Amino acid sequence: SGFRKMAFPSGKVEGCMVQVTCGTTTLNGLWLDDVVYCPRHVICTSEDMLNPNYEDLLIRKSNHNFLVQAGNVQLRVIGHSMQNCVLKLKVDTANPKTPKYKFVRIQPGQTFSVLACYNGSPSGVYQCAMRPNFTIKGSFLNGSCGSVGFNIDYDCVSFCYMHHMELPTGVHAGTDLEGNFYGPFVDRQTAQAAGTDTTITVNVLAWLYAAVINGDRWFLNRFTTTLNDFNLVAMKYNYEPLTQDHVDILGPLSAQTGIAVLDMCASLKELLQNGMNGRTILGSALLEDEFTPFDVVRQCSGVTFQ
Amino acid sequence: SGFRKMAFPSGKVEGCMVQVTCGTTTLNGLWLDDVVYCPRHVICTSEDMLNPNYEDLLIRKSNHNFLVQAGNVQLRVIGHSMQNCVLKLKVDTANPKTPKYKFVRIQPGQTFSVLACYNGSPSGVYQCAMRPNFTIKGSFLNGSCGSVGFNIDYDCVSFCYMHHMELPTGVHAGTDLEGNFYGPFVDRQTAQAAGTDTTITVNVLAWLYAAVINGDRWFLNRFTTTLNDFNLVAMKYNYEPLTQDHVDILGPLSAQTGIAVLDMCASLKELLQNGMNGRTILGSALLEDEFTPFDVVRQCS
Ligand SMILES: Cn1nc(-c2ccc(Cl)cc2)cc1N
Ligand SMILES: [Cl-]
Ligand code: NA
Repeated sequence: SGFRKMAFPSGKVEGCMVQVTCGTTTLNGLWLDDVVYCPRHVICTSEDMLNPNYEDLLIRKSNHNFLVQAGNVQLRVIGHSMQNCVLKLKVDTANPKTPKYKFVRIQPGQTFSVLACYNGSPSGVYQCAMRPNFTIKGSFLNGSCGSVGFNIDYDCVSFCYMHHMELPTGVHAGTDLEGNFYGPFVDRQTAQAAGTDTTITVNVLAWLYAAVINGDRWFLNRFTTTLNDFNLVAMKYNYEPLTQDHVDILGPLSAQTGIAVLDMCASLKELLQNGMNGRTILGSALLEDEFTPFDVVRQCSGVTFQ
Repeated sequence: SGFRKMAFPSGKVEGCMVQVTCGTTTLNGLWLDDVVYCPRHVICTSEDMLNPNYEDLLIRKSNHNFLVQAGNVQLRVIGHSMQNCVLKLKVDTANPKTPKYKFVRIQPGQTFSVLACYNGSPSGVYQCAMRPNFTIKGSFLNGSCGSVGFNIDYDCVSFCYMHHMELPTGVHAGTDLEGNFYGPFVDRQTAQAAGTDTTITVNVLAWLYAAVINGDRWFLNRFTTTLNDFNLVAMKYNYEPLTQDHVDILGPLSAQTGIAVLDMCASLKELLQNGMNGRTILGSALLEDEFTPFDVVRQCS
């Protein structure tokens, strides 16, 4: 029994984290086979960052300007190039700890584990959702750029996030590992803001199923509803639309608990319209939306990784 | 910026997890140097749930009754001994991945990470606190026994918890790595029930200091309190007493924020009285008690 916000075991990614220095700037890199990946903004001074020309800044650098430390060992940079907003540093040695891995770009609503790192050294691991507004509500201090986000699918690490910056509201923005930003953001010091965010409806539902599975059942009711009626309610409360695919994805949870997705939707309708009336669900007084359907099944079935 | 329930990176513990089988029972073991640690109830049969005599069950076992699998590899058991409620299986290979480590018994309110595992393989990592009633609010399925809790301090892993059982209320009980149970619990299936649980007041206060550090001040007020008046109020909300030790421990965070500890206590008293009135604090609509003073300083710097 029990239900916790849970990250993937982070060992396979810890073995890939290195320190990357360029001039006065230190941040983290991801060392896989013989390439170290990191944010291309590592090459900027504070004035460069105001309006960088990255290709120009880069051609003036050469390999020896990139100091890469793996633990206490130096790696030799033998090539450098950019792909979108990530720098790729070719090094003279493949990472003997390279896991089975893929670069995957995730969808808003999907969750992943962040391995927060400082000076190449892993400091903490936590679970994030990619918000509908393409930010993440991370926890990062200066030095954390280049920390990565990932999922594990059997024994394959799917890397999905590299940290690049913090926005003025204190939420975080970054790229996939091919350096495409999530969201309408750019790597430069200019005025940027998170858009208004919404709540991830299918995840809230998954979490209600998790609550039922763990014995927390007070919010269930005799009613059911339709997608169209419920989606009207979601719109009014700044919830994402629920699609048939979401209903399909929640299928197993509906068969297992005896609460149909639209039966649950009627519980959620009532919760949005009336609140919790002093009660909690799985220990929370607000509706949690950072567990996917897959997260809830995984944790309530005990799947493992090697 | 940001504030998250964050766990320690788990890789140093992952390379210590093994599967231990005795009879028809499989659970997890922790392999450090040439010893595998696991709950002694792995030797119980369905008859031995209620009043097992562990010394009598163990003397009947030989080394080869214990199967220990590390990844794909069988380890050879060359010795066994019991210490309190843990079994220590001596094996013929020292773990090459053994980290720097120590065994530390923690006090209620302390936090630690748990590497949940099944069949010797890690499932997930999350953050827990030792509740005042010596249980933990974990996430454990059948087959999770022998999963461990830990902190990591400058590459040294301090193992503080081994998972033994789930109580009827859904909360969890276990031992330190010397095999002594936290709280009044025993490894028998006889009805036992956790003390009424209470909120970890010193941690809530730390977390309110984290909220101020991250830019949030709406819940402060112009008042202060004596320590005794605070405790008189807070125990009516099932809050643990705040001690002068706790007041001292909050000294650094008070200094950093400029809010005296007893002034923060006054803000907490009002919050218990008023609720949050539809506001949130660090993204929560409840007061959070699973961050220690030390956690807050490490996460906020
Ligand atoms: C001088 N400077 N530069 C930044 C910045 C902005 C966006 C990105 Cl992606 C990376 C860094 C913040 C400050 N203070
Ligand atoms: Cl302690
Ligand atoms: Na219903």
